[PDB]
Amino acid sequence: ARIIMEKAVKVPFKSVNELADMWIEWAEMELRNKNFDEAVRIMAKATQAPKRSTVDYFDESLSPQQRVHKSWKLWSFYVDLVESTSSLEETRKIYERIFELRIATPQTVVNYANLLEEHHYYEESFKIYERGLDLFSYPVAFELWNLYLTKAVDRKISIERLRDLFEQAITDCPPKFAKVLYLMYGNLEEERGLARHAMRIYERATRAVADEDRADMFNFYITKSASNFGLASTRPIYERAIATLPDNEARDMCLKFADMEKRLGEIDRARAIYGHASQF
Amino acid sequence: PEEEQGSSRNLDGRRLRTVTEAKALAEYLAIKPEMEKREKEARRKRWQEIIEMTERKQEEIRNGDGKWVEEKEVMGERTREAVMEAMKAGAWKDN
Amino acid sequence: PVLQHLSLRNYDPVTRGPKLGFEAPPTENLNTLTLEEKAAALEAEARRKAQEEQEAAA
Amino acid sequence: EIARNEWQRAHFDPKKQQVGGPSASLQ
Amino acid sequence: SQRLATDPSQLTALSRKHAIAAHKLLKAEIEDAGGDFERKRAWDWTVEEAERWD
Repeated sequence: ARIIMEKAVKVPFKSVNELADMWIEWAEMELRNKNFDEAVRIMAKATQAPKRSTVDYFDESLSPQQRVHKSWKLWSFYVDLVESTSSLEETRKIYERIFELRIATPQTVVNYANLLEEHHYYEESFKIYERGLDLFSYPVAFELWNLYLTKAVDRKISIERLRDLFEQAITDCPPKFAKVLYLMYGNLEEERGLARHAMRIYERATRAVADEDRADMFNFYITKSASNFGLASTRPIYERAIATLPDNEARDMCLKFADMEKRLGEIDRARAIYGHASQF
Repeated sequence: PEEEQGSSRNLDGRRLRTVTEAKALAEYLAIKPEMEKREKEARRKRWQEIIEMTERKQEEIRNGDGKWVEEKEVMGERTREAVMEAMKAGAWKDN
Repeated sequence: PVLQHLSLRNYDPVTRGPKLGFEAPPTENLNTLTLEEKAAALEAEARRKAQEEQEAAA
Repeated sequence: EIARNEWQRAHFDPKKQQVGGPSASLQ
Repeated sequence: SQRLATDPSQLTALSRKHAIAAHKLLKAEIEDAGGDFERKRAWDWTVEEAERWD
């Protein structure tokens, strides 16, 4: 059985999927007649490769023996096998080898970080999230940012460290995710910092959200500024919104501004706002 | 004639081409959502049918002539006739 | 023995391959709220409180 | 090239070189 | 016969049309249910693929 798998490997199969299936068949055979160390060393022989190999997986010009080392079936099987039948350091080495081979996936970043968090290495989990965050650029780094920012806020690391994380996401957030990120930056700033800082965060948010969410973000800013401060302090937000927004948005915000000023009692100011909106 | 004089004006100072284009844009706004839906499920049904053709060819491969079959039938009846003439003439030479 | 000696985190045994995040995101396996489920709760609370405040004034 | 160009000039043929939805609402 | 008719090149070709049309369909129900198809695929892009796309 050992030598028959050996020459099975030596057969140049027609597909890397076929060679993958034979290697995992050898591992499954040993795992059936349980030889866990032998199965691990068989997967190591399977996934043996140079340190800085970049063989194309879909290259139908090199041998499948050459290009099954970058097969993601073998590596998923191998890392789960080492996780179940070995220790954290060995599983961690397999994960680092996947990351070096550059077949890592955001799923794998989250799985690696979850393994370290279940073994209660929260800072190592944060480090793995940072590594995935500079491996994937933005629109996948947002998925990583979702999970990382919730876990970091729950872990309650230093406020300057959390501020640095939120600026790091905000650096090149697309507007679509900038709404969410700026809302949570303001929420963290309210629960653990100062409301003036939260207000300036919301002002940057109103500048940097998408055109679809800009009126919504202005209304969020106005409601939170009215809660945390005065309506006289929500006046300049109204002025900026009706100066910057598109036509329908400016009409609606002028109507809200005039209603607020009438409620405060400035009938002449409400008349001026109504005249401006009448022009538009 | 209005098409010829589209740049001329009404009594209320409006161009006849603008009257025509306002009516046409009114019709377009009335018709646009339902034809958007029509082309949407047209795409859905069309490439669903393309899919269904692909699995019917897949099933045809999965489960895999006339001169052939009547040649088989005619040699069968001829072999039977040979059998009857063989034991009518007494051709027992088996071993 | 295979399904009890594998960790079943990255490997999918019924498909004999890696587990796909297209079908089963790890956000399902989480025990907490993501940033978008959170902050969407904040948007819902904000619009609820704004409607309550305007109807209270009216 | 000069010889070939002179050949083409001598053999030039002028006859051979001679010949050379949406709706109004959508608009 | 019928594989002398269906030379497997046509079978691989019709498999390719099956794959691309099923891809269109799957995308269609993903944005019909309201999920983000590109975020759901973002859970599965590799590092090498992501660098090439960038």
